[PDB]
Amino acid sequence: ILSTASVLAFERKLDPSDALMSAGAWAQRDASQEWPAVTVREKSVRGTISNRLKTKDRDPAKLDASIQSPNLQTVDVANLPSDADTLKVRFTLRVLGGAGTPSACNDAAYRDKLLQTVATYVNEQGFAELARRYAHNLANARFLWRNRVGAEAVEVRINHIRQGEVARTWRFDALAIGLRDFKADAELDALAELIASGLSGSGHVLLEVVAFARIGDGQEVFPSQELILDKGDKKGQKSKTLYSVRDAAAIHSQKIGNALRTIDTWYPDEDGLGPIAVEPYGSVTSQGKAYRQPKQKLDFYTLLDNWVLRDEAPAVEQQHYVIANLIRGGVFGE
Amino acid sequence: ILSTASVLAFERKLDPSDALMSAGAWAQRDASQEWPAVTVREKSVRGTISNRLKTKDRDPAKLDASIQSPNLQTVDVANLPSDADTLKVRFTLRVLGGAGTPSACNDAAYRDKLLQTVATYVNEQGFAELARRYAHNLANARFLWRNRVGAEAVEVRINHIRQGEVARTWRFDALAIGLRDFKADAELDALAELIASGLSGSGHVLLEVVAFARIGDGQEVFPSQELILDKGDKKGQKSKTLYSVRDAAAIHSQKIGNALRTIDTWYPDEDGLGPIAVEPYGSVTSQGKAYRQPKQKLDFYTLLDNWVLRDEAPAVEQQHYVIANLIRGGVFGEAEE
Amino acid sequence: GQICDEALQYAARLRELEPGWSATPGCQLHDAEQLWLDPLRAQTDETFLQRRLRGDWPAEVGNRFANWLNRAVSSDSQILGSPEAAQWSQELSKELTMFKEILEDERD
Amino acid sequence: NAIHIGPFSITPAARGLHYGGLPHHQWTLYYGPREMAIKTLPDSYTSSEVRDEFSDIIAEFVIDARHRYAPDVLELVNSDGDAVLARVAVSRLPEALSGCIPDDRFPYWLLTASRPRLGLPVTLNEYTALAVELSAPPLAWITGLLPGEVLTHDAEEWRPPTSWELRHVVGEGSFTGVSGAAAAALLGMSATNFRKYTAGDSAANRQKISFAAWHYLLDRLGVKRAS
Repeated sequence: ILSTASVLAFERKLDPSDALMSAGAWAQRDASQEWPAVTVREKSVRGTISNRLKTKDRDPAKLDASIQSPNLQTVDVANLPSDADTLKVRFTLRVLGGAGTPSACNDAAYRDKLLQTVATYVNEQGFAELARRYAHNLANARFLWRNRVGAEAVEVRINHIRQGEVARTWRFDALAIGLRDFKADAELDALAELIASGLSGSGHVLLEVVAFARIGDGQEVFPSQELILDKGDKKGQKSKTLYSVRDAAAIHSQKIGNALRTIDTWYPDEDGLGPIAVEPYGSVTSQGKAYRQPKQKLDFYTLLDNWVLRDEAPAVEQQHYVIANLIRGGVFGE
Repeated sequence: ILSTASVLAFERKLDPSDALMSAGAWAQRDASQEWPAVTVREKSVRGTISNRLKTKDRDPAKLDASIQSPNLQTVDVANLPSDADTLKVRFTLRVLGGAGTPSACNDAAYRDKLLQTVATYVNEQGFAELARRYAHNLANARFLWRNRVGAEAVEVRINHIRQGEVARTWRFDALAIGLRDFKADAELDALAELIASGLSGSGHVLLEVVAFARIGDGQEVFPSQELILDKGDKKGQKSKTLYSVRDAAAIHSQKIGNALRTIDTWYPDEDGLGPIAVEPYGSVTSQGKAYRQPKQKLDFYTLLDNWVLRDEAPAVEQQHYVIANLIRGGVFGEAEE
Repeated sequence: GQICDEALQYAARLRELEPGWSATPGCQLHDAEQLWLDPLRAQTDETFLQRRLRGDWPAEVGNRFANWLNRAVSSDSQILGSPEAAQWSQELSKELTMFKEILEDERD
Repeated sequence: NAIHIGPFSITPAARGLHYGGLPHHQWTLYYGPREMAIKTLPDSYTSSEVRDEFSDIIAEFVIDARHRYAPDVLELVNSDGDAVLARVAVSRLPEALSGCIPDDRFPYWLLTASRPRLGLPVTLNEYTALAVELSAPPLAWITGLLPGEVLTHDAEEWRPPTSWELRHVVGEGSFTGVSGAAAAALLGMSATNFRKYTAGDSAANRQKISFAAWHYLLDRLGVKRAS
């Protein structure tokens, strides 16, 4: 007899680096190797009680008593300098492949059935569709999260570095490519071909992604926001702290990774809301809701169980969803 | 008539240090003495709910309310500097020798019986096969556990240091030699000859192992992971700790020692699964399984008892396995579990 | 109710038993709780810090104490799924509100 | 003069002293070759007082030994995974387990109680067979204190127990709490022939017990199942 394993873990593929941030002037972007780095600084703020307080309080004496409290805090902030209109981010990522095998298991028969199942999926159709989705998500500058709204022109440069020197190059415009749909383009097909070759294990891939965003002079950039310990007082960045590699503002790697896998379009409840990041019980914390609700038979777990045990292979888009979840990696045990 | 001893203990041979990490750029590999260390930092993480649920859960109101309150963790992380692409790992190794003698015993007759047993083994076969497999595991960079996978190119230098200076040198490409088999090569045979000389009590050997691995710029590395203990925490504490000696990321020495003795190809299960580490009831923990189950007659204890007490010398590869388990050291006898 | 009365009595005994208010070296959250749950601003304490502690009573200290009490009481989904656990949560909320009112009346 | 409570011994220290003007003596409580506690007691103490001076340490040692060497527990769950229907304490594992999560393909599953569970699906008749075969006696934790080579079923490796091991189960101080007379009646012997077994040394008129009598006695006391 055959039953599902009790411990099961998959090492991730598609590992990004951390995204360092540098600044300079537009049309110097063929010499953006010595641009200075953006620096997080300090700022003071004295505000008011703007929150929706507890209503049916007919006491305005406590209200203008609370108005006389300046509640001063201290805020970290990072902005563009005065002489620069363009922001430059940079990271690397590798593609690993061998995305079928787990990293821990109890059963052996379950593991072999899973391996031959992903072998049947690969021999049916390779990684071409998924690498098309990933290259499309890489082409538009989705990984700039809040540094993408209100931008004039965003241009990304891609380098595939086989040896220590660059082998091939792309050069895209972001805002021509949509954040909604998946089109076809010959350079995008070449990039997706390279990524799908990497995911199949036929050769190793190292990429380098550089973006440029012409916001303007002196505006505010958004790096990742840290965790504040409440053990201190109202001073010492009591409001927020910004993530920084040594003397440089930067973005967390899981932010880049969450942006890269925003390809779930087969969630059933709607289609006009665009693609989603792929995970079991496909949910977004911004909306605070959960698509792929498991009482509908469309979560990752029930589909995987019906595929591996009872051989009820689902529709091809759901198989894309399952293999993308396996490429994400995680802990799938009780 | 001759029974076994109640107390038995063997100190280990093949003593490594613990390896620490450093960073630099490729083709500076011959000037890697001032390459700075790789330090550990902290960062924040907010996670979702992405595991299985019980059946009394999955009422969607409770699920959404679970998504409402998030979890906030702190995590130690370590990665390369933002202008380097090569990781450097360095540690030293002592081969001791004298592998027959126990460190504690009760029966003198048992002691000299197994002494003459290992003397007969070392007269028939030398230490050539085990030292060949050990130098093989030193050649490929198997001691890089997760830093090896997905690497571009990896090169390893060994220096035999006898007085306060170098005596001989080796260079290799680690991904040329597979992690699946044991070939032959002249430089590898000289290294295995040196190691088998050290194991036989002939000379005094001391090695220095340096490995260079090409990863990429700013990419993540993997040291050993510590153990955190906390009694009813407040859900804001760290959830991951990394080992470091004097503010430099490092690997535990027993991780290196476990990677070194991965030379068991003689387990009766299969052959397309690769060599494993030498163990009594030879078991890997990632599979959660135990090759050489004691219900088959191929664990360490029954092989040893049939060889010593009733003189059924097993097959020569099983004798290699038993001698490797004796080189590893351990505690045997009536301190049973 | 006995636990709440014992906590209030232990706080009062620790406060009145304290001869003076010392600046605690590294009292992690102990100063944030002892702005109200600690003694009056003596010569060892700052007069501006004493005026700031008199400006705001320790309501957040009461919230932290209610959180520590709710963490001390082992809860599960059987109380959340049952109506008796909801009534027990309502009784604990009423007791925490009475304790916060008694603290805020003396506080400030 | 020593006092013997099962496998424990309480000896005095052969030369007293004067504490507070009254004569005293040091006492030591042993468990085989291991010394556990030392007290200083005055004279004019009967042996019952010296007994219940140490009774609490004896009881605590019993509690810890009972908790440490407790046998494993299997449980029977339905198709969802929770709501355990019945439990059983086994002395061995049913040898066919491998890490499982129950699904809707079967209505009955037999899981372990340890956390990375192993499990098997059953059909309520083979479950009764496993419960009959692999169950555990009520006093199975005493087997954790025994050397194992006096517990094997193979006659080639078995050796007879000594008197100190034999006092773990027989005698009023033992953990079963059964007398020598009742154990002699359980084997169909005289009291004197049974006292021949527990003398202390075979030179001083003492015989080894047989293989069959030893295993049958462990069966009848509810220590080892001995099928």
